[PDB]
This record gives sequence, C-alpha cells and structure tokens, in this order.
Amino acid sequence: CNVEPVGRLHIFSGAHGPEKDFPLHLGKNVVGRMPDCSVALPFPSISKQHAEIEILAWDKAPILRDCGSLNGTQILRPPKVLSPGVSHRLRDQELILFADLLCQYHRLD
Amino acid sequence: NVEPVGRLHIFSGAHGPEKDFPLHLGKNVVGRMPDCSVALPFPSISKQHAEIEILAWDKAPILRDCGSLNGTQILRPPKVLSPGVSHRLRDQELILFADLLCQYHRL
Repeated sequence: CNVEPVGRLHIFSGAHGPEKDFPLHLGKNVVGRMPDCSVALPFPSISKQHAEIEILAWDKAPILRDCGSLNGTQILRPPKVLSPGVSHRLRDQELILFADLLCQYHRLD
Repeated sequence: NVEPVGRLHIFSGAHGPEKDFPLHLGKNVVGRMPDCSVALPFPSISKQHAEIEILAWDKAPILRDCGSLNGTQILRPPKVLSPGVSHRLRDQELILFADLLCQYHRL
C-alpha cells in the first residue's frame, strides 16, 4: 500500500462502525464489499464490485461509475441516483451514498 | 443556556467550522435567523427551515421540515422530507439541511 494517494474517501460514523478515511489513487479505485477492493467496505449491503472511482490526473476531477450495484450509488447535492456504467465527474467534497453508507470525496493538497 | 438533551453536529471543510449546537426539551427551530435554536447562517438555509422536537429525554427527537425552499434530506431511508411529515431521529443520524450536512447525537 505504497501508492501515493490523490484523493480521500471519508466514511462518517454510523451503525456500521466509526468514521474512517480511505485513500484514492491515480487510475481506477474499485469500491466494494471485498477486502481486496481499493475501497473495501465489508458491509453486506455493499456489492462485491459496487462502484469505480477513476482518477486520471490532479488538476482534473475524478469519475465515479456504478458497476451495476444491487443497492445503488447516489450523489446528494443535488440528489441523483447514478445509472450503471454512466460516468459522473465528482466535485471536491461531494457526498456519495453506496447503499446506505454515506461517504465524502476529498481532493488532497 | 438550557440543559441540552442532544446535539446537532455541523460538518465543515468548506461549510463553517465544526460546530455543535445544543438541542433542549421542546421545540428547536433550525434556520438562518440568529434567534433560531439552531442558527445556520447560510444562504441555502431558510429563515425557518426545520424543527426538531424533543418530547422527553428518553424519546427519539422528531424532525420536521418547515416548508423550506431548498428542502431537508433524510437518509434513513434517503428521501426529501415532505413538510408536515414527522421523522424520528436516531442517534448518529445523518441529515442534510439544504446543502448543509449535520449529525444528531443523543448526549
């Protein structure tokens, strides 16, 4: 895990456990239930391959795609339910729901 | 200056600092006005945006939206809260007032 991060995915305290920060790197970051996933969230409502955060460069904005999850990926401000495979550019500090889990993307400095 | 039963945490980064507001027994008006129980001086927040009613220390707070322009969002389950409709707040529950993310805590 020596890959230099360019983003941060923050999970807020809930029922699933305490707050937590996940590093995001260049190229693709797979969000999923599986311990091997770049963002591993071992909660049964999260799909094995749930979503993909793709980051191409720094001055850019990441692309989030849902990978056909059972329980969906939503953005919140304004609300929208993401359709499987459709590229969505994340603004810094964007709020994201994977299933019931509320996450926030952060671009590093 | 009244004993709070609960607290609403406001998240920050680029939306204030991390501030806590006390919630007391009775009506807690969430809004833009400085005189609101929970005063959120942000232009997306209505003068009277939402209401948190605490009916006793042991009972789940009740959240309602006061016909706010930008809306109240709950996430248990994810939904715009219609004015008039009551929603029970659970400990640690995340909620959005217009664009402002908050978290409830029973003290």
